[PDB]
Amino acid sequence: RPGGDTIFGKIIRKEIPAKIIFEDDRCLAFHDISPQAPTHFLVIPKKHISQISVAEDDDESLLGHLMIVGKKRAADLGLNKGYRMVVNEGSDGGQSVYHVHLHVLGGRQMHWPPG
Amino acid sequence: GDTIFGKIIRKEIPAKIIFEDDRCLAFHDISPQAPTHFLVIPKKHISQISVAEDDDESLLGHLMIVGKKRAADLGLNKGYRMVVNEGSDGGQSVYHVHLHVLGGRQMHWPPG
Ligand SMILES: [Cl-]
Repeated sequence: RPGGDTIFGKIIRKEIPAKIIFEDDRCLAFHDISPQAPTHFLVIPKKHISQISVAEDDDESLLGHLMIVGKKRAADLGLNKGYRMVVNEGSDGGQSVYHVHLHVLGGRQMHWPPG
Repeated sequence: GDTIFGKIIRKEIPAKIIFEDDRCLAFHDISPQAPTHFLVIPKKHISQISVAEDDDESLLGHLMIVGKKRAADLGLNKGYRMVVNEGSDGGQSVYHVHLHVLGGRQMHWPPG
């Protein structure tokens, strides 16, 4: 099945419910069920890429699209004071699901370091 | 409005440069928050991700591909975290778009 069988692949195919914000032919934005900020959503490609460390050179446009969609959805959600975008890679990055995802967090002051 | 990152791109002040191409520059952060902490920045002056244009999409992806390749070159085989900060709530320190790449330790949750 297209997208794979991680929870994110299932969400892409409407097999597991999610609170969807935005969808286009390349990606999907939906709210994180364990939010770490007052607003916390994910932008994922529909194409299955397990982790950023294995993304291909020709995935540049798609990865950039995640960020453009993230910033547009953040504006649509009224995050007018700003936000933080995060991609986790692997164990040290805290990556929970092996399907590439961009976190977008806002609605409060984010702190430094970023974890 | 120019920034300190513009000065770094122009080679007017030093930084520990890791990689360069025709459209971006990667260099170690002067205030590292992990054993490895570097930045990938576009040479184009985009002040913040919120004003990035649609035509900038593949350039932004290029920052991430460069970041992941440099992370591998720097031995971050256990993983890493990529961060883009926007505005005051995001903690953005310089108004020139920059991708942070942090690793060499366990990164924690929440991410700030
Ligand atoms: Cl910053």
